[PDB]
Amino acid sequence: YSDELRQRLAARLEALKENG
Repeated sequence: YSDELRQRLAARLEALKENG
């Protein structure tokens, strides 16, 4: 079971704030 996918979902959001 890979609970890494969801970490990728949130990670992009964080970079959106820094780069927005």
